[PDB]
Amino acid sequence: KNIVFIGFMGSGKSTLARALAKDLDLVFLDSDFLIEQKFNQKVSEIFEQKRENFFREQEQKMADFFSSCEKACIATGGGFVNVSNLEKAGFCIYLKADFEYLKKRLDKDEISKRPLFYDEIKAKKLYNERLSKYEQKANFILNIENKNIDELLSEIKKVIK
Amino acid sequence: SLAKNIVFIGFMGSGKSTLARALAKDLDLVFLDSDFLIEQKFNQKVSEIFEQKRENFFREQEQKMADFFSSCEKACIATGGGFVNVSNLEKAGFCIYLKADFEYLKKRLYDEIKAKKLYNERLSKYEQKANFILNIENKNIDELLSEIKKVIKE
Repeated sequence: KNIVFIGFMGSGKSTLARALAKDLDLVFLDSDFLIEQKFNQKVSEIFEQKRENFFREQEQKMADFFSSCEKACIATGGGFVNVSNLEKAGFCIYLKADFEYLKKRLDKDEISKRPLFYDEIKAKKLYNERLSKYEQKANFILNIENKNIDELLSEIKKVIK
Repeated sequence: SLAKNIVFIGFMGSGKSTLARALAKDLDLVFLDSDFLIEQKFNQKVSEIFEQKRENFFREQEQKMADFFSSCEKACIATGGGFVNVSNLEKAGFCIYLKADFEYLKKRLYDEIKAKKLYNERLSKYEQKANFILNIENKNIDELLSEIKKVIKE
């Protein structure tokens, strides 16, 4: 029984999962951080060297891991939604916002994943391809626009009861 | 019963994080580090958590980590020096004690008098909770990995 946060870059998944973990006194896991720790390399470096498929295989390894662990609050990378058995990882919360809202911000934990000023054209295309997956795999969809962390935690806590 | 994980225990400086990480990469397993997980949850370094919240709070957090490790599988886990103080450590997995003399560890990484006293007090715990005692002195990473893989039959 874990709480899993999914969504695109800029959606504040790590920040929110960490706050909920501290608030509920649960373990905070971040798939990207666990991959970085395992290889002693930043996500950007892993992608730059081993390429796409290798990273996705490692995300699937984390998804398998999340499918059997318990009592965790888990943050996942933008492309994690593509793993094969995401529903087994726990109650999935999709942190949702429009592309224009997400593109103007970044979370501190995302600095190591890609360039600060990523290609917007390519990112929008990727965003549009992933919406259906985020929507379909979510157990709860939470629009995050113009909401502070306290507001988000309150909504989630309410949904959890 | 034991969770199907490998858990490295021992004093600070015994190379638990390094060896757990190398074994995880070698066997393509998940690498967990109790100190790093506690640091991530609080967005603070272990030293800061100890300074502000004090020892008991930190040990409580190590206990939550031990409980979590007992629930998961196929992980290679590094633990802090004081993690042996948790209850039900055996449930976290197959425990490997990275053993070395205090005088050997001190040449790797404050108050040596107090440190040796703490080292002496923990030895019996490391030894009693170990499923496998691995003497790390004078061994490089490849040698330690080979020795562990023979033990777990990889």
